Amino acid sequence: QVKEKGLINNLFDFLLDADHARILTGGDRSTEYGTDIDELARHYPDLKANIVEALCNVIRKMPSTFRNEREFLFTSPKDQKYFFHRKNEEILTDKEEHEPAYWELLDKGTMLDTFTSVLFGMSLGNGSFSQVPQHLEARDFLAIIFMENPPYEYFTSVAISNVTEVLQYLDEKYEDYAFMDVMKVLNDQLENLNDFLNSPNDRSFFLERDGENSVRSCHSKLCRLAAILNIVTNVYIDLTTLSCKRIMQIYSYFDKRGFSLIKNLKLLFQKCALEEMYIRQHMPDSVITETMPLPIVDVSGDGPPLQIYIDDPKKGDQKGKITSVKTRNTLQMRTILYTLQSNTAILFRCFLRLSHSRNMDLEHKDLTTEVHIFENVVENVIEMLKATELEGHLPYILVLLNFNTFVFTIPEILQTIPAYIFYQKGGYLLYLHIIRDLFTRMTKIKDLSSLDNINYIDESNGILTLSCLINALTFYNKSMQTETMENVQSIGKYYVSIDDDYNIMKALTVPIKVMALAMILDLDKSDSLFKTQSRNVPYSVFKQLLSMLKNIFTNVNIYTKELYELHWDLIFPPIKKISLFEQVGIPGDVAANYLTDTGDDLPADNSIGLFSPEQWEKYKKLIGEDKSIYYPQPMQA
Amino acid sequence: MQIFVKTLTGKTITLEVEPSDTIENVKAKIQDKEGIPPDQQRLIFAGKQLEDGRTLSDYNIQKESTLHLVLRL
Amino acid sequence: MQIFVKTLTGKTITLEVEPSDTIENVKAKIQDKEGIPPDQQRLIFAGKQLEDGRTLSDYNIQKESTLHLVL
Amino acid sequence: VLFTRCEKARKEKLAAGYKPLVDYLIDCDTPTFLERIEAIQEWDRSRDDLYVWIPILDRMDGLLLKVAEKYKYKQDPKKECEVKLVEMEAHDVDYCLKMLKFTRRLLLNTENRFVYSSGDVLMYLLNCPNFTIKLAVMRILAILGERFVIAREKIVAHNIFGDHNLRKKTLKLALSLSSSVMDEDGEHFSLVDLYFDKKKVPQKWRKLRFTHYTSIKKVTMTTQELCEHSLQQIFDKGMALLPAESWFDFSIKASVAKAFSDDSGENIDLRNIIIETKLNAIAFVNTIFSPPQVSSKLFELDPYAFNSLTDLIS
Amino acid sequence: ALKRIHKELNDLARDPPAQCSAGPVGDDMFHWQATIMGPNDSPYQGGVFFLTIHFPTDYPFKPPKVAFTTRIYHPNINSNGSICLDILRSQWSPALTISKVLLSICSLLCDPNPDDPLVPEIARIYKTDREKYNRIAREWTQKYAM
Repeated sequence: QVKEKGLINNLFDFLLDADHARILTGGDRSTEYGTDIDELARHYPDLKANIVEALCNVIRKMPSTFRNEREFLFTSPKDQKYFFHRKNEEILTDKEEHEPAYWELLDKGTMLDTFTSVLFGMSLGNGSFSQVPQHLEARDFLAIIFMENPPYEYFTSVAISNVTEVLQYLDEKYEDYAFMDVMKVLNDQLENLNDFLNSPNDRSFFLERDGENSVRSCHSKLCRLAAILNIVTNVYIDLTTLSCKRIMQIYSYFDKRGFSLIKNLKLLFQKCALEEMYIRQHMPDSVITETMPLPIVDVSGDGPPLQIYIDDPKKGDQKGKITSVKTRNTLQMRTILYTLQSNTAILFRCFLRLSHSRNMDLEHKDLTTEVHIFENVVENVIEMLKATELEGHLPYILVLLNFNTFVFTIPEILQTIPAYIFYQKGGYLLYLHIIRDLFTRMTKIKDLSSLDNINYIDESNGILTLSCLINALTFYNKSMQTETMENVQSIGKYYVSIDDDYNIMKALTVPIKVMALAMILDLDKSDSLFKTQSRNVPYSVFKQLLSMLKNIFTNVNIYTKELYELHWDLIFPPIKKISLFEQVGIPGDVAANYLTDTGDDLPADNSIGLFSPEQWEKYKKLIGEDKSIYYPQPMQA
Repeated sequence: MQIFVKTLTGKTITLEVEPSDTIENVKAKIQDKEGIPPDQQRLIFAGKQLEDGRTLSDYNIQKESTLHLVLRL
Repeated sequence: MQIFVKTLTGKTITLEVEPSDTIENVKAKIQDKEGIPPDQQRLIFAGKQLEDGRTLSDYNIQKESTLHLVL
Repeated sequence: VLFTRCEKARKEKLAAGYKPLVDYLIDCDTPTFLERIEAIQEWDRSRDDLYVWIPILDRMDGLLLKVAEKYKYKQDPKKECEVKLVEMEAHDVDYCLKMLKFTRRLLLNTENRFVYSSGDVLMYLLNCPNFTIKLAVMRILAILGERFVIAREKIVAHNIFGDHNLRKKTLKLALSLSSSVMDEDGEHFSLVDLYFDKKKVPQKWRKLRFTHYTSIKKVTMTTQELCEHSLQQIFDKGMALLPAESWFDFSIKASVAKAFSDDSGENIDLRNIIIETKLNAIAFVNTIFSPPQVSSKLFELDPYAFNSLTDLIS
Repeated sequence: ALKRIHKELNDLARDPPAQCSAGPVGDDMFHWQATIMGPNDSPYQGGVFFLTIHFPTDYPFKPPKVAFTTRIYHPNINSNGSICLDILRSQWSPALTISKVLLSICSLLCDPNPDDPLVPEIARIYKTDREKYNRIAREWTQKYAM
């Protein structure tokens, strides 16, 4: 009777009603309900099919119940503007609650909380829920997690926690069920933000567009993206979650989908930092301290983006004293930007780590893909650093330097291969230029006694300059001591057409020392670092310089005649020569075999006879005037 | 035939068994429906435990008969 | 009946015992299979140390039971 | 109280259903609000969650303070000054009782009462020499704390049980009178006997004799003098001969003596009020003291409490 | 919670970790006694440590109370037996199992957390002198764990 009448369908259909879902409370009770349904499935295997079918049907039906319940950003009554525009503005000082709470008051909010708790309970059962991957594609499962236009607090909610547990269970059981789909969702969401990501970098996007519906649309997009990024970083791509299968999946995704994701993430972090900086430059300081996003429920604050307070953060109780519509809008915006930046930084660190987490052996294709990912990430980081000038953007530059330090380190020791690519692309020269500019700027500071009393970080120009200089010097120091660099093997792993195999870490250590010593000598020539008759540099900066000197005068057991650029396509067997052979017509396997046998040497003549007449003509035509681009080249001074 | 097993720490479950089935088969089915390993399972019928080597017909367990499940350490 | 005895500091073995056998008899069999005298053997099961004066029936040790040895 | 986001949302949604009731008791002026709360006697529904009544409680807590500050019962920590033994006007006594009795009724017909946050208003009003207000405050305090012994833990939002001053005041109140005494004739007299004619009130209870140590300050008042003087007059007399710290204690003993000085209707009513306050104080101290502490502090000092309690419930 | 504790004990019984063992105390399934063997290449290696586990009435929705009955030397472990572990304080989830808790504790034994310790003295001596910390841990284990 139960099977025919479909009572199992009724066991789930009530979860689509807001009242019943709220009554279930979406916690403990709902988990117990899910476990009870799982036990019902277990006791009557005849009912497992019906239970799974009902669950899939309700999952498919749930998105149709979503609707635009209300609005979360409200224009100010006085000027019809969402956000402040001047540091001297006034505050309406309403009596509303200081921090808005929308998610739990929405019908879909409580509905999703309860439904995800039920799913978490069923997963805890470890019974019928294992069969949901069948006859329910992940493209439909994700349709309920990432709904359109969620509140700013959605990414931090019970629904997201339960979804994280459920997706972790599914990933552990079904490795390739949803990872590709969620990555596609993230990439598409980033693409939809093309207008916001590609906006001019000289001004705030929101403040420029303040007072228009575009602000609300972009904020909804950013909230959805924040939820997506939180899910991605908590479930799939995490240093603790980086399994061999996970790394292979990442390689496959980047191989068959391109690297637009890396550029989009770079743009996301850059624009979020720029928006935070510019917005902070137009709000009264009281609002700045009233809308600090750091105290999120489960962030812990460690890692980027760096937080630049105005009042000492060890006092507390600084939030909630003053509130207003503009204040609440600013709080929501800053929270979203902070979470986006933090998740992007975590993703970049994971991308720079990849296989080195397990030290697993890699085939040629996997190694090439890994080096390609490293190259893309490092070039994007260097572009981000180069984009903005250092004058007037000190908070943004400080955030950028902290992000660079966090990304290029292991939870710390430098990531040797990403750092090698960073050096080859001119990153360390850029750091040296930034350090010299910051030193010249520091010499202009009126007094240095205050700089030695840095209990915290402020927006003052002097303290920001000191923090930037210290961060840059620390990053430079960490790249000169072999004790704080990942011990990757010699360059022989990557190239065969080299003069001498050298250890990558020790070989890299030399040029950094040369550059640092040259910079110190140049500073001396300016009669700034030494020869002075007064304490013209704070204690921390001089301690960092002394550490740099000590490291520079430390000995390493290599000679390092010269260094070879690390290119993904030139790793033996080089992909350039193989691609040329494929263009000719020879299969890739034959090309690789010939290259291995001949020790990475082009066929000067067809005496070997493996080129057809027409193939030989095409080969001679397509080589090009220059044959040096098919071999590693030394890195210029 | 169909028999019932009452878990003193839960609900009742139904088993499709035959009189010739040994107590080991019943224990395996109970594990399948609940997950308790057979060695941890103690079965009681009419106040007397049951030996794994004997069959249901030996203990005079018939259709609709309800056994009790207890666990002992 | 057969019992399972894993040596945390060594290898695993299987023995044959009876319910009435005391833990001292089990330790003697462990010595015979390995050599270490009972006084030095440390027996653990269900998170509790096993006493020589006791027996399997008192400890409710069942067939195929897995015990741990520390030596 | 602090609620998780889900709990706060659930509570707000639940309270949304009581909006007509809240508007009923919040959109009216003070006299109408009083005459409306005094009309809420019986509960025709399951025990409401106290959270939905927060708007009402605050309003009441707003009014009580205006009476606590008017008579200066609000003890100022910034000043070591004590509280003068000044009685409340009958109008103000009725005004405060109308709300205290309703608070009792509400706390009886609700759960999740840890949200109750007035707390300090009861502490201030306990200083009122008038014994009706003392009885009402003690009743409310006894209903509270009962949860704190049933659960023994959990956030309470008033935590007035920790204060040692309240503990001392409650212990003094519970020890007012004695459950059993040895009259001059040598015949046992228990307070229950006050409601039977088979015995006479002991002469010890009919006279006031208070002694405090700074050097020993004594106040003695015979039965005739107590009959002549009014309660406020007795408070004024004692206040002029004793240190501030002892005043509260005296305010009890004097009020007891004046109660037993004569067998008039007002004196009988005051006797009943004092006995009820004693019982409620016993109930409260039984919930904010460990069993051995209660035995060492109260029951050993008042051994005949249990027998009187059992005799009074038939 | 009984249905959950039953399957937890069954999972431990089926494939118990050789590093640790546990079971009910006096047939009170909410009270468990557990045994841990010191991790290899650690100052506590070769020892035996007893722990008492109490399961809340709302298990697994609340973390179990695990206390070190046996005296031990560690920055995050107090002599009274209280444990300072993330999964038992803030990172608790119903998905976790007692076996996973035991494995995490065993890992923490050889991987202390000086930056967030429970007893300041042990953390300070650890930071100042690793060798002295190893020596004192070895001596304490020999005194009590052995």
